[PDB]
Amino acid sequence: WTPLEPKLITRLADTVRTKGLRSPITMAEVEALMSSPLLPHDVTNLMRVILGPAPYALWMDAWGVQLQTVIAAATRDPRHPANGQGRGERTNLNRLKGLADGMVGNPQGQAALLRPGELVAITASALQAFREVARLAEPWADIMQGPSESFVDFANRLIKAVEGSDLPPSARAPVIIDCFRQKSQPDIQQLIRTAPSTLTTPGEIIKYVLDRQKTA
Amino acid sequence: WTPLEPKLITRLADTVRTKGLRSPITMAEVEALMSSPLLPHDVTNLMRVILGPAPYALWMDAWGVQLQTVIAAATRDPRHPANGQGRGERTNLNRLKGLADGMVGNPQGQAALLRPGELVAITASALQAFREVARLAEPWADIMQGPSESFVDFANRLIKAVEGSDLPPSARAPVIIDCFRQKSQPDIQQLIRTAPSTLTTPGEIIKYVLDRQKTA
Amino acid sequence: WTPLEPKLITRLADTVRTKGLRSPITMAEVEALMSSPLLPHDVTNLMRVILGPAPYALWMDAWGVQLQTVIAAATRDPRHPANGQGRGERTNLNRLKGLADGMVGNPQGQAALLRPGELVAITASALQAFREVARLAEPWADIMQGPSESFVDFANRLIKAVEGSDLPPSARAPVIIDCFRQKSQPDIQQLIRTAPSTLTTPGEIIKYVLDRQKTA
Amino acid sequence: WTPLEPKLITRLADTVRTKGLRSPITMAEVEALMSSPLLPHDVTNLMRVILGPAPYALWMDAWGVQLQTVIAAATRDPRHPANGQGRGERTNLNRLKGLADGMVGNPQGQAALLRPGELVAITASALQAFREVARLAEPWADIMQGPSESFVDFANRLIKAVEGSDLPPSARAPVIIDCFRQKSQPDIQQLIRTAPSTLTTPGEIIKYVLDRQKTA
Amino acid sequence: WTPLEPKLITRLADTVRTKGLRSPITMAEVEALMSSPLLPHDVTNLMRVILGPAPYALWMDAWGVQLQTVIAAATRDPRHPANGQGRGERTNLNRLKGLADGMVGNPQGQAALLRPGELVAITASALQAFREVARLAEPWADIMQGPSESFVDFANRLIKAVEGSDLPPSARAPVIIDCFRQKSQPDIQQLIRTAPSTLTTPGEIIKYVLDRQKTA
Amino acid sequence: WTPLEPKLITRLADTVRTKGLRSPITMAEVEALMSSPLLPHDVTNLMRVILGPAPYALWMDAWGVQLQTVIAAATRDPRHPANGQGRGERTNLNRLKGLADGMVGNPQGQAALLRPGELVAITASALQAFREVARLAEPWADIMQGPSESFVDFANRLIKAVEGSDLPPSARAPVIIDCFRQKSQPDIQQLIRTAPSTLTTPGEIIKYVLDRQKTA
Repeated sequence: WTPLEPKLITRLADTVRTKGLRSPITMAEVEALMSSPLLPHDVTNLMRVILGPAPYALWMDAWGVQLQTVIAAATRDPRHPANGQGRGERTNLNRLKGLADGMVGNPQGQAALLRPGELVAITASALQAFREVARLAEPWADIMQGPSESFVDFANRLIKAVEGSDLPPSARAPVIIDCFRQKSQPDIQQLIRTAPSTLTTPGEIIKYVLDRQKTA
Repeated sequence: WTPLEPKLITRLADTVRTKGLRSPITMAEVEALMSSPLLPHDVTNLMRVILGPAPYALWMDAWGVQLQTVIAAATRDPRHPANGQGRGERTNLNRLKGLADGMVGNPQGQAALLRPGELVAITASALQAFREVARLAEPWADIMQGPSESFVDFANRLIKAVEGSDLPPSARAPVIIDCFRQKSQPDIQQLIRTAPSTLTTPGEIIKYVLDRQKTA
Repeated sequence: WTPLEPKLITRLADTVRTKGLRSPITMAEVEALMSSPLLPHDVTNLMRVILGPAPYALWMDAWGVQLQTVIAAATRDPRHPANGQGRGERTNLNRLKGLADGMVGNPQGQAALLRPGELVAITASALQAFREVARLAEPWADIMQGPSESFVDFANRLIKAVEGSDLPPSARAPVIIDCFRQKSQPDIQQLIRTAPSTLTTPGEIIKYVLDRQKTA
Repeated sequence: WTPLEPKLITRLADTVRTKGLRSPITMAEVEALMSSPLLPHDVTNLMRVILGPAPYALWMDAWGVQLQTVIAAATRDPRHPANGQGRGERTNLNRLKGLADGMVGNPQGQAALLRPGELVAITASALQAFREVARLAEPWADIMQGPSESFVDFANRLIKAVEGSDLPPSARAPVIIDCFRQKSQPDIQQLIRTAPSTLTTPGEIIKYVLDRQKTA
Repeated sequence: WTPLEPKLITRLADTVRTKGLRSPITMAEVEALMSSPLLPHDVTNLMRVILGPAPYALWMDAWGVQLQTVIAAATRDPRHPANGQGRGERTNLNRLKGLADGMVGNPQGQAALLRPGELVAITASALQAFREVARLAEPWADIMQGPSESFVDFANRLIKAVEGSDLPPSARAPVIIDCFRQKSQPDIQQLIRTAPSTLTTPGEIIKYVLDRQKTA
Repeated sequence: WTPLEPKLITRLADTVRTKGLRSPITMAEVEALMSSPLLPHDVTNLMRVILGPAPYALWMDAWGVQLQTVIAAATRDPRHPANGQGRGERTNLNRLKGLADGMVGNPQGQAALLRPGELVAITASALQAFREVARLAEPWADIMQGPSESFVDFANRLIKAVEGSDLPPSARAPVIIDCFRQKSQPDIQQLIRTAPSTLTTPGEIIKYVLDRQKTA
């Protein structure tokens, strides 16, 4: 086990302190420090340092809930990269939260007994929990493209607000498309309307609009 | 033996000077500089440099107590990674504190005679002693939510004061909940009281209150 | 599998944030972080972090198209470094995009089953897709030297717009020369026209004009 | 072949951006990054990144001219550290500019076939070309000492304009002296005129004037 | 001979400038730069750079005195690691201070003729002289706890003044305890007096007082 | 040959720009970057970068004069560490200033042919020339110890002004002593007057005064 640099952690903590929890730069920095699969000890101490007390409580709750969903999916499929083939490799929440035997407080033993699939599942769970808490602490149908705003900024803002919302995963693309069509002030509205081809994906709409946009 | 960089030690000392002993960034930095197993000379000089005189005295006391607990566990189990199989490898406190023969003041001889299990035990003992002294050096039942204070600030302050107190670990969540219910001025009190669902976690209470709070 | 440093990724993300997608320094930095053959997981997370949402959608599209061209060339030649000799080693797009069995979400298994030729093909495809999206996200024949603008600023702007355009590499110097001659308001036009020597390079024209320019 | 750090290149590019091309700190930094013998690929990409488009064109021109002078000296002496003893080792400009066979676009093959004498000659040529372009990209006989200006500022400005001009090196000191005597408003003119000793160096004149100047 | 880095020397000089001569961090840094056996030239230039003029004079005096004590011990024992077996290897102070023939001003010749025992003796002498001058340049029995001062500040000040004084190392703890008992205004005096347990360490006294102190 | 870091040179240039040429911190920094023996190329470029045009002219003059004094001492003693035993190793000023054959503009050849004694003599000459120019560009008998000034600051200022003046080297110590006795306001005057021992050195006077000074 190798610990994360306290210099990077201090810089990330100050980033969270000045920019907040929800800024795209903060989420990018968290994704950066969430690159290598971390042990429960690492993520727990990281969130202890960068988050205040109340956001840390919220994050512990959300992390537990997401890990429980993961364990339900794991008991629903014996081919989980955290599981094994026999029943003796089934992964309990004590092993995920670092509470199992030989792991409590010891990061070396933790790194010894944990699986790489376990590590990546814990890491993805912690990232999703961070996203939930950030969305909770401090509206996609109210987003309009400003008269002076460019289209890539509007698309970034809209996709951010739609993906970081309460919609099901299978309802984000149609909503993003229909919001591109009805928002995005009438010049781009007519540009999308008069599309000789049928655009059936937000990426394709973005590419088309970026090609044929009125340079100004 | 290779000494730690005085640049890292100076940066850590300034971190302790500005952030304090108990900040999570400071504990992360200490864990960072506590990564490789250190010899008693290294940890002793490190604490001499980063800590003031009175915290250094407290830390010497706490380190001695923790090492004594370790030696009691060692005489309670002949399979300690610091011990050996025969009685001639039993580890005395003079060998742990660096006071044994051939070690006093000489880090090279120290590194020669010491075991890796000895080093990791000394290191873990020093880390626990640092935690104790940090918790000791610098009231939750007196915390009220001010008339103008927001709820996340009140929750942060309350969770901080409850977790940094003398309560057992298994009594913090019920106390935090019952303090959310009885403190947190009567508007939020009635908001929590009339909860159609049963809230059984501080994170869930915080989420509910943040959702249904009176925007003002 | 070893992950890329989040410090390098954070520095690259800030580079993309300040300099943009198309600057030569940004492309050099991407080439730097594109040195070792990356697994689909690595490149996917890298583009997720450094690119915004809409450029990331565009990049996913372009990467898919380039990988499809690669797979067409692969079915057009059984000697692809990603292919094998028999038909059982033919590489499907599920194996290139990391969607095949034993690879979805698991970078360790990914690194296990993938070929080095597969890795380098994926990497080159991702680099070409990044170039396409950068050229798409953000006109030389409309550039005139303003009445008050100096000549070095005009030359900088013109060379920038000509080299960052859709012209072939072998057509940039003649175009830059003929734009120096026809733009660059009639004082400098006559200064270049009455050149006793024949100027056959943009650098030589710039040097001549800087020597004989009307100091004002 | 090992590439130069993009961090050093970014720092050097920002140095060139803020200080300019001609500052002594910039030339020192270039000499620093010009320490190990670089391959044509390295120097070419370095100048592509640190220099703008028009200075890069000028630098390509100057580098070609200096390399041609080097090749003329090489055909004038068969004992060039780039040449060999037989005629089969004669070095063509395609091999110096990296255009020869097995080198175009490939830095590894470049490093394979190139000689150390070739590398140092290319490097010195590139440094001289950079100096020429820096002197070219950015009048002594019009410099007067202002009524309110101090003498050290006037001397600095005059020596700067005289040394950064088209005079031969052996004509700068007499010109600086005779400009000290005829410029430098009549109080200092009479102070230099009535010098009991003969001052035959700009430094001696500066020292004398600083000693006997009218404190005001 | 290899010189010490001017970067390390500049950092050490600024450390001495901000922290002073007597801080434990400064002595640690000096011990760091005093790791390899230095030639008289190195130590002399080092003290010339890091110390001011008057401390440098004091240090020259103290270094001479300590070297004279070393030479007296050397003439009192022919088995000095600087001496040899015959009388022709006896080490004169001109050879220690670098004043002997073939050494004055030349570090290369110095490194040639000097012995490793000579180097380590010179180095230890210089370190002891630095300690003396630091103790000399910039009262524990006069320290009282002010009426408004907290107890941790008083303990810090007292431990600082007692450890940075002329007492033997084995007499600091009893003095600190007996000064806690007789200073530290009568409320804390009575608090320590009525201790049901016997406190036999400054850290234990500090912990007890911090526990049972009158919150105000 | 290894060049000096442009980062250190930039920091030193900014130090000279803000603090000036004569500040003790600037002279300490110059001594730091003057630690290893530099080649004429290094010192020449260093002074070109850190000094303005007029101070650079003055410094070239002073460096030439000091090197000429060195060469006179060298022809006055055939045992110069730059000289050799035979007449064929006599060192000409073209070899010291880097103007000799095989050295003009080439630092590698310079480092090849130069002697270490040559390097240290050039370095000491350049340092003395820098001191002269710094004293010249922007009075010891006017120095008084202020009513509130400490004694070590007064001693530093006085020794600085006396050693950086036009006095012979054999007249500095008596002047420093007699200035300690007559300046240094009457409390310290009487403290030095009533010295039971005879103080015959500035260091001894400083030590005595620091011992018996009135703590306040």
